[PDB]
Amino acid sequence: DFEEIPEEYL
Amino acid sequence: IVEGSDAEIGMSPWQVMLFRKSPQELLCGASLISDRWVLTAAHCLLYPPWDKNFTENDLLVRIGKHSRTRYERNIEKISMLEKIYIHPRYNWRENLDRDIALMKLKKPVAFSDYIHPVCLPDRETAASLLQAGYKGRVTGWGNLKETGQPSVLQVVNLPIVERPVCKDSTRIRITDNMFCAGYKPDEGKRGDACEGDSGGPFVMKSPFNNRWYQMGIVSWGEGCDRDGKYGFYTHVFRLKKWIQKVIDQ
Amino acid sequence: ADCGLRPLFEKKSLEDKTERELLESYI
Ligand SMILES: N=C(N)NCCCNC(=O)[C@@H]1CCCCN1C(=O)[C@@H](CC1CCCCC1)NCC(=O)O
Ligand SMILES: *[C@@H]1O[C@H](CO)[C@@H](O[C@@H]2O[C@H](CO)[C@@H](O)[C@H](O)[C@H]2NC(C)=O)[C@H](O)[C@H]1NC(C)=O
Ligand code: NA
Ligand code: NA
Repeated sequence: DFEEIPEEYL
Repeated sequence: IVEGSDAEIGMSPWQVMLFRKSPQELLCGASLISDRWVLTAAHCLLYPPWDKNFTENDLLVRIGKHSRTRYERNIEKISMLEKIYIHPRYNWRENLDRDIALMKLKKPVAFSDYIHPVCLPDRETAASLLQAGYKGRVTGWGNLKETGQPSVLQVVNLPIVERPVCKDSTRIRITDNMFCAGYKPDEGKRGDACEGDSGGPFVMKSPFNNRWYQMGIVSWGEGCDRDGKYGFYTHVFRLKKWIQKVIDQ
Repeated sequence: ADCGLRPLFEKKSLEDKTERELLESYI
């Protein structure tokens, strides 16, 4: 249930 | 953290969350000791009994966080790992002796109001603060109960316990590289770290120079917040020689 | 260095809600 993190962090 | 409280904003600026990439989830707690080094428990990265053996690429470290699940834009910073270093004599086979590990970040993280390193103790600091009765502070995003998840970072202050008492509370062999903390049944108050809090810091504020020092690392416990039981922590000072050798590289 | 000195607390001379409990235990 974690919010998606920026893709730039792989 | 069981029987703790919500942390205040910026209360634990050295708090670090170990995050798994693929199945995005909480892996452990950790602490920031410089702009490029993170300290945590060895079992957060290596634990054969459960087939745990992460490499630099399996995870990320999230620094400056408060909320457990939200992506805290403009506040938290996410870093990639350059290399992991596990204590060569870490005993995962028997009692988690020397449960400590270091993680070097690929790039230095920028300090801010929410991101700041904690101090590591010197011999005198350890000698003066590591005494039965003296209270430390443990923080984490782990379970709120033994058998759910907190919305924000949790905090609890716990007193260090006499070695004889720690020993008599468990069947596990205790070593000089560990110390236990927590209230006794007759003391009334409660509190303990729990699943998910592994690798997090046990800190104390020096009354001499008023700086925060990380004295322990959440290592192990039997159940969570059980009467007659205590939380065990890695004795950071006892292993500082290894830490310095690694950092000095 | 400036390790262990929190920007929002020690640096501003503000105390958090429970740090006094720690100090009081250092008898
Ligand atoms: N403060 C408390 N009470 N708990 C938080 C500590 C988190 N660490 C673990 O759960 C570690 C992680 C690695 C495997 C299991 N393990 C444990 O603590 C075990 C106890 C022993 C495992 C084998 C080495 C000696 C210690 N207990 C799990 C549990 O009670 O739920
Ligand atoms: C845990 O994973 C590491 C790799 O992340 C394994 O280390 C390997 O050790 C061998 C030594 O013979 C090297 O040749 C390999 O290059 C290392 N990496 C890999 C991916 O194999 C290690 O063996 C694994 N198991 C344990 C118990 O540590
Ligand atoms: Na015993
Ligand atoms: Na207990």
